[PDB]
Amino acid sequence: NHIDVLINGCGIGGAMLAYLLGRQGHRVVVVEQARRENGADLLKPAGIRVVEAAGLLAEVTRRGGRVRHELEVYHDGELLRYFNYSSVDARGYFILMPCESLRRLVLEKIDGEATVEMLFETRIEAVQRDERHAIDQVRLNDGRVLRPRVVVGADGIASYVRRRLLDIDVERRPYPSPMLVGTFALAPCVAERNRLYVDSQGGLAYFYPIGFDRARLVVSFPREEARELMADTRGESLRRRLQRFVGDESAEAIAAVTGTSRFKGIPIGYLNLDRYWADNVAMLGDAIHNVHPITGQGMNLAIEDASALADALDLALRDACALEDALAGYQAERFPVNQAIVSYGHALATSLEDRQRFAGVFDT
Ligand SMILES: Cc1cc2nc3c(=O)[nH]c(=O)nc-3n(C[C@H](O)[C@H](O)[C@H](O)COP(=O)(O)OP(=O)(O)OC[C@H]3O[C@@H](n4cnc5c(N)ncnc54)[C@H](O)[C@@H]3O)c2cc1C
Repeated sequence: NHIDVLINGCGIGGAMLAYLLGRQGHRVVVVEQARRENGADLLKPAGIRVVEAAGLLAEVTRRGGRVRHELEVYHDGELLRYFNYSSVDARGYFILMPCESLRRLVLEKIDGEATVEMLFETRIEAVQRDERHAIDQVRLNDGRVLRPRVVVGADGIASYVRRRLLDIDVERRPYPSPMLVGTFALAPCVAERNRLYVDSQGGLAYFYPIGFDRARLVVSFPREEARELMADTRGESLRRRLQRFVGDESAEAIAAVTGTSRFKGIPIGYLNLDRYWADNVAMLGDAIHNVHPITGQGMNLAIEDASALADALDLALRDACALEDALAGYQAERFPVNQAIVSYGHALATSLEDRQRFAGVFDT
């Protein structure tokens, strides 16, 4: 019952890590509380590099992923910034791909990896540590006992591994504006170009295509206004509010908002843990950092962490270096990258209303 890595959580980060480790022939058990069976949509160049390394890039666009290289940002109805991400660098492009679509693809690949065992509707019950304080035994709620060299927390914003195995508590810092996302019919303007709108009253509306034939609309307003707008389920108050700061180019996208019933809240946190690991326990993704969803980077960073952790763990598992050195390496690589986006998200979210401050944040 000796295994190389026990991964808690089979979200996008956990799945990507399991697949990358499995491809190397490491013995992996993934534990997921939910049945096999909504999240972020964005892959940035660094995330795309991981996907490309995994041999998955072709399948991504085959399954409705969209390559893009432009963004317009409006403030109070007028164009504030236009970004061409590929103007200097041909590989500057980003990809829009639903988290669930990418995860399903990765799970299909894991299905073919003989050294990976995925356990759904399963959870960690108890752990045992050795005299060196490394976890040496883990019992699952099905009665399964495993002896892993490494335990990984890929278990998201409420990480059991963080809270219970590492006994880390995280202060919460709520924001005054929620963010919500709904899915609608795809208007030609949205198929054309991603457009983000914000206003001096704290409104935000971001329209972008998703999959083959749908569009997302991500919105944010101060809490009580957002409540009012969502309460009018036939959508009239929301369309009217949008019309206040969203210009004609997106008129059809506003018209596509036929109701509010299917809007979903998005989690908003602010975190970058000072330690990404302790003993033989490492964490990735939302377990170690929470970025404001205005950045779009929740999935992307989980994928970037997974790749860096796969590299570090591969080295430790091959005995190319001590686990403690490998994990220290993982933190050194990832922490400044994750930190920069956490800071950026908070700066963006808090500067919305102030046009030049907001523009200032974009430039850096
Ligand atoms: C509706 C919605 C919209 C979102 N949109 C945005 C956005 O616009 N911009 C943005 O930046 N981010 C967004 N996100 C966040 C983004 O989806 C996450 O940051 C991303 O999924 C993080 O990946 P992860 O692998 O670290 O964690 P997760 O994808 O959360 O995966 C964690 C996995 O661990 C499992 N798990 C948890 N606890 C246990 C346990 N005790 N035992 C076993 N398994 C466990 C969970 O079931 C889950 O499968 C959104 C999230 C939601 C819910």
